[PDB]
Order: sequence, then structure tokens, then C-alpha cells
Amino acid sequence: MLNPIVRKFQYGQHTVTLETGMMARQATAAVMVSMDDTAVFVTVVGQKKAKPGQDFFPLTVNYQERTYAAGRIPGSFFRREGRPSEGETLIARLIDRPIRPLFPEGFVNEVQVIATVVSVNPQVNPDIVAMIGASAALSLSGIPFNGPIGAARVGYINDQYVLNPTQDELKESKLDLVVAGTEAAVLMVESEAQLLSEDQMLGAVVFGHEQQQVVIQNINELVKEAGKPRWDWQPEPVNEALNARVAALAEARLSDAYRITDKQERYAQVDVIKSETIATLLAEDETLDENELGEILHAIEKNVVRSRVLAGEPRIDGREKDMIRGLDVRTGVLPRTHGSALFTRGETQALVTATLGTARDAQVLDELMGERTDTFLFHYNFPPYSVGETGMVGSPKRREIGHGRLAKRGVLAVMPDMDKFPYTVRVVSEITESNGSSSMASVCGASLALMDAGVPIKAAVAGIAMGLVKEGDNYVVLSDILGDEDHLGDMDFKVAGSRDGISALQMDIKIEGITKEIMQVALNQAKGARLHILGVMEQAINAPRGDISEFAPRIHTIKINPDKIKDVIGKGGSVIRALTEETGTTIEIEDDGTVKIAATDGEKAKHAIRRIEEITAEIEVGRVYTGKVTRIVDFGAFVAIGGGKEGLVHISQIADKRVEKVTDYLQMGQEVPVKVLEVDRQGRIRLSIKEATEQ
Amino acid sequence: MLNPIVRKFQYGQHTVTLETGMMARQATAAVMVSMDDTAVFVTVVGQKKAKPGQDFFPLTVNYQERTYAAGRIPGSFFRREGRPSEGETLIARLIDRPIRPLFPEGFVNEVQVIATVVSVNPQVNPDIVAMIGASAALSLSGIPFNGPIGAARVGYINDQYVLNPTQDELKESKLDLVVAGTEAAVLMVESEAQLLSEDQMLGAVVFGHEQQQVVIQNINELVKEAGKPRWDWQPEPVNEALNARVAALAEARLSDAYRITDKQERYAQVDVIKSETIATLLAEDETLDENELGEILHAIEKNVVRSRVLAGEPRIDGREKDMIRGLDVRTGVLPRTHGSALFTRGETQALVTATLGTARDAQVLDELMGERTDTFLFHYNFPPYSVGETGMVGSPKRREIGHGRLAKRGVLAVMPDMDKFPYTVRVVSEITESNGSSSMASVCGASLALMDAGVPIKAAVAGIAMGLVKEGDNYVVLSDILGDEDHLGDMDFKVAGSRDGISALQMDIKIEGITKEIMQVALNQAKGARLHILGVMEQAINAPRGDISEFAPRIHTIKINPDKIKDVIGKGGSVIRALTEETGTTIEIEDDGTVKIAATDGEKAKHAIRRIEEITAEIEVGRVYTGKVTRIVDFGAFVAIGGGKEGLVHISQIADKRVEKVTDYLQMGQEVPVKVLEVDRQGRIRLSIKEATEQ
Amino acid sequence: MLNPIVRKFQYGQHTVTLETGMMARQATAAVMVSMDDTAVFVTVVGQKKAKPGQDFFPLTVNYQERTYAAGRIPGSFFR
Amino acid sequence: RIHTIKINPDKIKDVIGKGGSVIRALTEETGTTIEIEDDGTVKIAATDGEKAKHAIRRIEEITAEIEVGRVYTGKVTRI
RNA sequence: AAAAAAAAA
Ligand SMILES: [Mg+2]
Ligand SMILES: [Mg+2]
Repeated sequence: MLNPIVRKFQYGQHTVTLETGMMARQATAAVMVSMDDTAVFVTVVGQKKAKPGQDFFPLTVNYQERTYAAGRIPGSFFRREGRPSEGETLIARLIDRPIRPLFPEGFVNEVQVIATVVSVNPQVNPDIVAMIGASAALSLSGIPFNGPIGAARVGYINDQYVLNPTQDELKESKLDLVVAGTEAAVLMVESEAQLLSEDQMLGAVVFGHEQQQVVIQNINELVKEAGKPRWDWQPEPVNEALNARVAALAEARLSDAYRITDKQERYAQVDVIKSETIATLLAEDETLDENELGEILHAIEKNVVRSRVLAGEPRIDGREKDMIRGLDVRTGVLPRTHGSALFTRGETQALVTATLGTARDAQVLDELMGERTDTFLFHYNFPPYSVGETGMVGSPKRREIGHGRLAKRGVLAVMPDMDKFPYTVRVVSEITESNGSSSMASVCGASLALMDAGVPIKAAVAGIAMGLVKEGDNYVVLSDILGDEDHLGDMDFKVAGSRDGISALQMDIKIEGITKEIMQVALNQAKGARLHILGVMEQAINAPRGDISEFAPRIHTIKINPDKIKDVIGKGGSVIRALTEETGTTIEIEDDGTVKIAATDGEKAKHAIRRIEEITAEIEVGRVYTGKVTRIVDFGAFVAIGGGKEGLVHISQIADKRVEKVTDYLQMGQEVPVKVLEVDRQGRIRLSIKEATEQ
Repeated sequence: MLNPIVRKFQYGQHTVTLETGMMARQATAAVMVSMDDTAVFVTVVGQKKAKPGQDFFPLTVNYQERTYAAGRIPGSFFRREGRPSEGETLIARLIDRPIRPLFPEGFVNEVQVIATVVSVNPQVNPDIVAMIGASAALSLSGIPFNGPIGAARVGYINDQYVLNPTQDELKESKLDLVVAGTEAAVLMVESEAQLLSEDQMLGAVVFGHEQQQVVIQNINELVKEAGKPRWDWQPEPVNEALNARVAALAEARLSDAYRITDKQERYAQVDVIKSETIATLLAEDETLDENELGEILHAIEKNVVRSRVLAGEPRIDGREKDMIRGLDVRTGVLPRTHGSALFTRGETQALVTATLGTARDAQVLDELMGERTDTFLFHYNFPPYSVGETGMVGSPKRREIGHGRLAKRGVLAVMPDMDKFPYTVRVVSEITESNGSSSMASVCGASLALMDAGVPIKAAVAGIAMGLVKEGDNYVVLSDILGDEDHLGDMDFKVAGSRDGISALQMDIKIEGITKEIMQVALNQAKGARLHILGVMEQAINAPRGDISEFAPRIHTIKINPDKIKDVIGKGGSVIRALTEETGTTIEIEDDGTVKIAATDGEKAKHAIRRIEEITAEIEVGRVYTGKVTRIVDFGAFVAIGGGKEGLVHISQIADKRVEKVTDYLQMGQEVPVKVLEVDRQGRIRLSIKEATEQ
Repeated sequence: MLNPIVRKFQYGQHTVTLETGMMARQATAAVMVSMDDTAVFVTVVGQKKAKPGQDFFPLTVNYQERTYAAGRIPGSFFR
Repeated sequence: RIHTIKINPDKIKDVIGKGGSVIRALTEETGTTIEIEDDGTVKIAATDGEKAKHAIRRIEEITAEIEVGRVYTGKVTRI
């Protein structure tokens, strides 16, 4: 017999029902969380034996949208769900980023959270359900875990926040925000707004957290009822003796080494002191593990840089907390792309390039909620020659598929509606050099490229990453944190928006609790920095160009009869294939008879127009048709005319005189007008050169 | 001028042509076996130096179907043969399962059998040829190999067995089973039957074996003719000292431990026993091998459990040999799938979900034998959390593509005929906890889900996994064998049928010398257990539900006049594209007048069939024919009622005098009755107002 | 701020333009060679310290053609 | 391969039939694709020589021009 | 012989 421990409550409008104990009894824990007929079956399994000699914590969060949830057989050729799509990877990262800071420091047991989507209802997004389920499952399992973390989605409709809006409500909403936080403080935010002020975004965050408190309480109650006993896991007791021994020699020397302005001399000096210290540590006692010394050195460097930045001393870069690194904006750097730009900020650089295409190129996304065509593709490539180290290129890693979406949220607020711009822009952004805040450099470069290719975006956008170092009640916000500073910064949040409002927000706070006031001050400083960046960017190019680049495919429209569109289709599309091959353009066909002629140069456009038009023009009374006899036989020559319908001039209908040889009557290359009296349907169209040959 | 060695023999109606020595000389041995114009080129490469510290036999059998065998450029976009398809993986496992238990114990040199298919007669299936080829290659190579293994594929026609049938015959057979065994015993059987009785299945097995004795003899002849010298390979001699100091010190305590009925006490006891023995044995000598110590301990405990079950003591589970584990059955456990079930037996369970799709979703796979469209998809998912360990979710492994086909073979016997139920059932089963016999739990759950979703299967169908243990003349047969017991069992079966008959008989013996009476007794016990499981399942769901789920797309089939299809549809498919784009349904047509209407909503299909009946409206006597004339001309009254139905109203039938304005006597939009007098060949239709106003 | 070093010459018929120093400063070297409106951006990254106990030279050359070069969104179903 | 045969152009409509039922039935019977032009040239495309032979024979039975000495199978259906 | 335009681219 099976004893399913079910616990259901009320969340917003829907009724979440947590249900454990019945399935996957062999995994460490598994809950089937269902909200309003959308059910996600999350399950956690964490090994007990620490892998001997581990340095990083290996948490993986697979998320699978099984397409039998909506109730459809998959569309792939193998008829089976395969590699996870970009959406599923995005939601996996969205589940991953809240929980990882909650596992206590010094935990290195492999833990894997496989949240599959068994059933979906089109109004309720499964992702929030999966997040709630992941938190509930982790809390039930007894793996060392500090929060039972809720998830909430808030939307802005009629200036009033709505919790967990349905997709139809979401279409009206200005802002879509996901806030996942512990009982104590927010723990992550991943937004996409529509140029809202900072106060509105902050209110949304605080509202979502204050409301998801309920899910948190109820998961705690379930854990208390039917959870497993907590693991007997103790962090490695801090070897204060060795730490103090290394510190007594290293503290002042590394403080002064970091105190000097030049970066590379400090690099070399601290590396040689590191070599000296590890040499002494090994020589004095071989048994001491190398990774322990590495951790000690990491602690020393982190501590010294944090103590420095807290006291107000200039950062490792040498800038004040406000100062943004110098920028250099370049546009049209690529000769033949539809539009390109190169946004270098400090050491972070991005070569962004926007390319227009016709509606046939829009990605057709087949996801659980519904089929959806995308007419704005943003891809973000992070090649390994950026950081400075070799590495195998390949399919995009999760972080690239996450930052692609982040930059796309950054730019989506200002893209034009399809009726105003009937193209499908695709923006790529290769990161030639990275030193921190790469995705926001990509947002700036994408705004630049779009403004250059000729897209009529509303206003340029720019993104500035930020940081925050807090100890006790003393906190200093950091602007444009470097890659090195990112380790030090407690909270990393990225703000990207036009001058008016915030297009996208992506907080990722990690330590203790940050008061609303802290977030407000940080957001205001980010607004200032973003205004400065936008000014500098406006100095280079202030308004999108007049028209698209000459290479860009222009749009030409022609109207044709509905049967004629079938005629131009032909057998499986042979006529259209031949037409595009001979003219070199791209033609789109609709059932209502509109024709979309898309070609770069107007000459190819008019070539397509004339070539198609000859077939489009119906045979009309009085007007002669141009026909060339392709084959001559002794018993008659038929003048092939085209259009699927050929009229034959039988040997008995040419003249009453005995036609002896067609060669002496019709010569190779005889372009003569043919008198067509009518168009018959029986397939024997009457052609007559006799009336045209009398004169 | 190298010279091949060819030996050809009759094997049924087809003739087989083994041939070696000509190609692939550098491989350890290669054999081109061709049966009746179907040729499979099999080659085997066996390394000579075992990798240091190898513990498991790394034999990997590949199998590639080259699409140039049938004479066809590949369909794939790259026009190149891709990764192994499902059929190729299945046939690879087919080749693999017989030849693995045949290599002697302790052999660990890598071996690779690559079987390519270079020419395929669309009648004789290649898999049997490839099995004969792998057998001949391995037995020719001189790699230590017990006996050459022959393959057969018995069919069942007119209650008379038939050897190795052709697809034309196979379309009429009830059963096809691939019995492949060496001369001594039947190594493997893989079956699919239309509810055949056990006795018939066993007769088929023994018949196939008695027949492929020929292939055995003739591969033996070819080996004696043109073979290679057997390798000098000797098994590692067992260490009598280690065996003694483990046995006399621990085996009695281990027997007393396995005497304990509870699982956890026994676990703790065996742990303390092995730890104590390892501790004292290292205390005697540290150089003694820990790995070999644990291996010998495992051998001891295996011998203990085997001696326990043979004597007749209760098994590790505590069940008697006949009795099945516990059972629990739920249906409709998911909210929005078309049908679902959660068949949990003991500690092995599966969450199966059947999802009906329209006839456009059927998988169309291109095989060498010929392009075949598959309208029943079974998919088997074995995620890592099921067995209780973390892992790498990804593409399905070979086990998953083997058990998918096994379960699909088990259910295919009872699924309905396409005339009685036009859909495309796809069944997905996710194992959420597996402890042996997972695929048979999947079969039970699939029958359950099918009966839930509403498909009218002919009868419930369930599967059980038997196990056989034999020593000398004493043999005991187990039921619902666990995963741990699998090491102990020698012969594994997987009988899976309805109460009337068997549907799948996959089996894989290892020991040599099982009389067919043993198999008869085991099959009888399996019939008993399967009747029990079906009795339990009978409580949850009695018969398939009358109506499919409301979410299901609903297919309605109507019959229409085959001649009027060109009158109502017309050329180019204009109106059919119009209806499919206005109603959003999929409509296809046959030459006889059969048309299916597929739409995910009832009312939408009602609208579609309304449109079809209006456009195909006959000349019903007494029904009003409403025509809307908005503008009147001199030549007639143009009224649009669709279907190309236009009539010329003559001026001589309006009034006797010449009309100066038609609007004085004929009203705009007024309803005119139109009686069709006759339907001519040219499509001429006339309108009759005078005779239709009064009648 | 940053300034590139460019040197362009006549090569047969077209005019090649070698340009370095502007982009990809963090790689070991990187030059964007273009030959009459056809640019190719090559970057070399060599490790400073050899792998301990290495026997074969691990040169790996990758050449990727971004479809946006021609001016077309790619054709692959994932675009 | 492609098999080409020339039959009288006027006698096509006898074998094509109303709405092309005869030709489509014959094609699904022989598994090939027959092509006919207004001048009566019969173009048979086939994926095999045997299917080509089957289609060509079925064409000779009915589609061929009426030949003297060719025997017609006449069966009464009702007395 | 009824019908845009390719995970297986
Ligand atoms: Mg950062
Ligand atoms: Mg088993």
C-alpha cells in the first residue's frame, strides 16, 4: 500500500497541492507539486559520500518539459523529446540560481534536481511550479539546506501588481518579474519590464516576496509533517593554527602589494609570494593538502580586498565606486553586415551585429504553452579567446543561453511592433574580450547595431552591471564591477534600460538580508551610471539611420489571382524553386494572392517582377502571345506557350493546302504573333499564325 | 592475386554464402555473409593485451545499415548516414545478447564486432544474416569462444511453423521469434505473438533451434577449413589461501546473517562481517588485495544466497518462490494527459501516460526493407533517480531503446485495428523507482493507461519477469525476480500477455542444458503469476472508457460522393485550403469518398462538417435555396452562393415586354427559389423562378 | 581611446587590409584581415606553460562561418 | 530511370478517365509515376526496372492503341 | 489525378 502525504493550500487564485510519499521512493525525496492542473514532478537525489578531494560544489538542475503534458506528440522527426530546448535550459538556470547560495559553505556532495513537467495547463506557467517543487523537495530530503524558498511571478496591470498572472493576463501586463526568496530576504530577481521607473520595480520585488511568504510557510509545515531526518553533516573545523600562521606573514605584505596602483606588478608580486608560501607549506609538512593552501590564499585575498573597498580606499582597478570604466563606441565596423557595432567598455568588449530578414526566417518555437513564432532572435557567443585561454568551442553553454535571454529582455522593451517594421531582426553579439558585465556590454552593442542597421527602435538602451559589499551596517555599492570584483561582491544585479525606465533587471543577492532602502540606493546609482553610458553612446550615433543598408532585402508587394498562386506553386514548388534560382531573390506566397518580393538590389526585384508577370498575365483577347515552337515534327509542330496550358496547332488546322514540311513553314527562331480568339477549357487552345502571316 | 574462401549451404528456401579471406585482412577476422542477395559484412577485432586492472568485459557490438544497400541516397539533410537509428540499436542488442555469455569467465580483452549492411534484398531481413555473420566471424577469429551460434526467426502460418519467413509471409504470421542458440542450448529468444498459447511458443523455440543446427554445423566446417590458431589465454588461477582465510572465517557468519528475515538488520550484519574480515585479513598481511578481497567476499555471499534458494529457504525478500510482490494500481493520476496510470509493484513502479494524436503525427521511418509509417509509439524513460543515484540525463541509452521495443512488442498484440480506431497512440512510461522487472511494470502500466485514455484494446495485458536457478538436476524457478536476485538467476524470462495468450517471450539463458520441460514448467508458473497480476489490475479499471478525454483531438470520418469531389473542391485545392485555414482542421480525401475530420474541439469539427455539407449540398426536394442578389446587370443577376454555382437568368423569363430597369419587377436581395432542371456534362446550370414560385 | 594599427596593400586585384590592436586584446594576438569587403577575424591563444608530460603538439584550428556575414538568418530549425 | 513511349495524342482521354481516376488507380497499383502530355507522349518514371515492366504492361493492356487481333475479355454480370 | 516552400539541419 502507498501513503501519499498531500498538503494543499491557496496561492493567489490557484490551489497549489504538494504531494509526496507516493512516487520515486528510492530518490532522496520527491514531491509532485500541482497548481491549477499544471503539475511538475521534482525529485532530488544527493550522494552521501563526499567525492574524495573535491574543490567545487557540483549541483546540477535538469529540467524536462515532456511534450505529452499539453497532450501532443512531439514534432521532431524521431517523434521524441531530445536535447533540452533554450526555454528548458533557461528555466533550469532559473531554478538553479536561487538554491545554490543556500547550500552551506563547504558542501561538496553531488546533488541533482530533475524537475520534469508531467502535465501543463496553458494558462498557468509550469516554471513557477517547478521552482516551488524544487524548494519543497530539497527541504524534504534533509540535505543541508538553509531556506525553504518560495517562488512568485508578479505582473503590472492597470498600475496594480498581480501575483502569478495567467498568460492572457501577462499579455496585457507591462512587467513580468520572477522573485524567489527565503523567509529572510529576496534571493533572486529576473525581470523584463517595459521602461518602468525604479520605484515600480522595487515595489514589485518587495510585493512578490511578501506574498510568496505563504508558500514558504506551507512548505515548512509539510517538511515538519512528512520530512526525512536531517543529515549528520558538519563543516570542516577551521584550522585556526595554520590560518593564523600564514596570516601573520602574509597580511601586511599582501595588503601593501594590493595597495600599489599597477595591476600587473601586483599580479606578479602576489604570485611570487604565493609560490614562496606554498613552498614553505609543503617543505615544512608534505601532508598538508594543496587545496587547503589554495583556500587559505583565496581567503586572504578576498579579506584584504573587501576590507580595502569597505574603508573607502580605491579599488583594484583604481576607480572610485561611482566611476565607470572608459568606453569607446564604434559603429559600422563590419563592411557587409546589415548593421554592426563594437562596444568596448574598459576591458569588456562586444562585437554586435544585427541582420534583417523576411518572415520566412522567424523562428517557429514549439513549446508546452503553445506554438509561438519569434521575430527577434538574440544570440550571444562567448568564445574562449575572450578570457584569454584556449578551449573547445561547440554548442552554447548554459551561461550563454542565459545571457542571450538577459540581453534579449534588455532590448525587447524598445523594439518596434511588426506592423511598423515587417522584418525579423536577428542580433548576434560575439564577446571578443570579457572582464566582467559582458551581457550588459552586449545590450549596449545591440542597441547600437539596431540603431545602425536602420531598425526604428524607440530609444537606445544601455546596461550597467553593479555590485554590493556589505558588512554589518556598512555597505558600499559598486558600479561596473570587474570579473575579479565579482567574487568579492555580495550582491550582483544588472540593470539595463533606456533613459526613461528599466528594460530588464536581474538581481542575484547572496548574503544575509538587504533592506529595501539598500536596493533603492543601488538602483538609483545604477540609473546614474546608465545615464552616463547612454550619453557617451549618444555622442556617436543619436538616431537610427534613415533607411536600411543597401544590402538589406527590401520589400516589394504584388497582388495575384488566387488560382495563380497555385499555378506558381506547381508540382511541390518546382516553379517557385526555379524562379528563385534564376532571379536570386526570395518570394513569399499567401493564399489571398499577395506576393512578397524580397531582394537586395532593385534590378533583381524587377527581374523577378517581369519573369513572374509573364506567367501571371492571362491571355487576353486581341493581344498576341509570344510563343516559341520548341519541337518540330513532320506531322505537326505545337507552339509551347507555358502556364500549364498548351494550345496545339494540329496539321489539319494550319491551312487547307497540304502542309508538306513544317521546316519550310515554321523556321528555327520564328517569333511571330499568334492570333488567339478565345480561351477554352478542353485543353486544345486554338492558335493561329495564319492571320498574322497574311500581312 | 589474393583468393577468398567460400562455403555456401542451403538454409530453408534461401541460400547462404559465407565468404572470408578476401576483405579486411588486417582485422582479426572478417566474414561477408550473404543470404539470398542480402549481404552483411561482419568484422571482429580483438586486442591481445588486457588493459591493466580491467574488471568488466568490454565487448561492444556495432551495427550499421548503409542506405546505399537498398539503392537510395539518405534522406537526411546532410545526405549521409547518421547516428544509429532505433532499429539499428535494437539489432545491435540482438547480436550482442547471445555472444556475451559465451566468452569464458575472466576474459577482459576488448572486442568489437562491427556489422555493416552492404546489400539488402527487401524480402530477407538483414538481422538474421548479421547474427550468422557475427557468429562465423567470432568463431573464425580464434578469440576464445565456446560455440558458433546460429540464428532463426520462426513464423506461424496456418498453425504450421515456417522457417525464416519473408515480409510477404511475415505479414500473415502470428508470431516471429529470434531463437539464437549454440548446439547445446537455446541462448536467447525474443518474441512477438498475437496472443499465442505457451505450448505453441515453446514449440516454436525448439523448432527454430532444431533448424539452425545446420548453420552451426556449417560454420564449424568453415572454421575447420580456414580459421586461425586459438589464442593462448588462461584464466587466472584462484588463490586457495585467500579463499580459505575468507571462507572458514566469514562464510558461516554470513550464512547466519542471511538467515535473518529483516532487510536492514541483515544489511548491518553483512557490513560488520565483511569489515571485520577485511580488518583481520589486512592485519595478517597488508599487501593482500582489497579489491580481490571484496570480490571474493561477493562471490561468497552469492554462493550463500544461491544455496539458500536451492535448499528451499525463503528468499532475500522473504517471499516464497511463487508469490509476487505487493501491488498497487492508480489510474488518471495526472490531470491533463489523455490518460495515465501509476503501476507500482513492490518497489518497482512506472508512471505511464497515453496521448492520442491525429494521423499527421505518426512516425514515418525509412528502413532498408522499405519506408514504413508507424502509428503506435512506445517510449521508455529510465531516469537516474529511479535506481537512487545521480546521473547524466540525456539521450536514451541502449537499455532504454531495448525495453521500449520489448514493452511495445508486449502491448502491440492487443491494440485495435486502424479501421475501428483512427488515431496515433503514443505511450510514454517513466520509471520512477526500479528494482527489477521494470519493463514488465511498464507493460502493465501501458495497458492501464491505454484502457484509461479510451482506446478500445482487445484485452488487458500484463507482464512478469521470471527467474530460473539450477544446479545439477535440482532447479528452482522464481517469480518477479528482484534486481539483486538477478545475479543468482541463470535463465531470465519476461512473459507478457493477456489471460488468453502470450504476447512477448524475451528470454536469455546463461547455463547450458535446460530441458524443454524446464521451460514448460517455468512458462506455466509465469502464466499463473500473470493471471494473478491481471486479476489485481482488474479492480482498478474494468473495461476501456467509453469516451476519450475531452482534451483529445477528435476525429470524425464522413463518406461523400467520390465524383462530386472535383465539383466541390475544384483544382488546386483552393477551397480545401480555405476550409482548413478558416476552421483550423485537417481534412484529407480518398478516391472512394472517405474523408477524416481532425480538430481538437467538438464544435470546431461540427463547423467543419457543416461547411462540407453546405458545399456538397445535394438537390434536396423541398428545401429553400436562398440567393442574395445585390447588383443587377443587363447580362444577368450575379449572385454569390459559393461552389461556382452561377446561373444566367434570361431576360425573356422576367417579363413579356422589354424592361427599362430590372429593379421595378425584380427586387434586390429577395429570395428566389432555384430548381435545378438538369446537370449537363459542361457544368451548365439554369435557374427557374417561374415554376419555383408556385412549386 | 584605444587605437588600432592598420596596414593595407595591393594583392593581385583586391586590396587586403591587415588590422590589429583594436579588438580581442586579451587573446595572445588577433588581426582582422579583410580582402575587399570580406573580413575574417583570426585569434591565436597559446598557453605559456607546457602541459606536464606532453608528447604531441596540440594545435587545434577552428574555422566558423557566421551566417550573418552573408546577411541571412541561418536555416537550421533552431535559427 | 525514365521510360518514354509515344502513343496517339487523341486517344489519351479514353484511358485518363473522368477526374483522372484511372491513371491514379494505375499509379498506386504499379507504384510508379506516369506523365502524359497533350501530344500523347507517355512518360513513365520508375524506381525499378521491374516496376517499370509492370507499369509498361498495364499500359499496353488498356492505354495502347486498339490493335487488330487483340482479344477482349467479355464477361456478363447478369442474365 | 484537387495543391505555399524541409529539426534527421
Ligand atoms: Mg558580475
Ligand atoms: Mg530481472
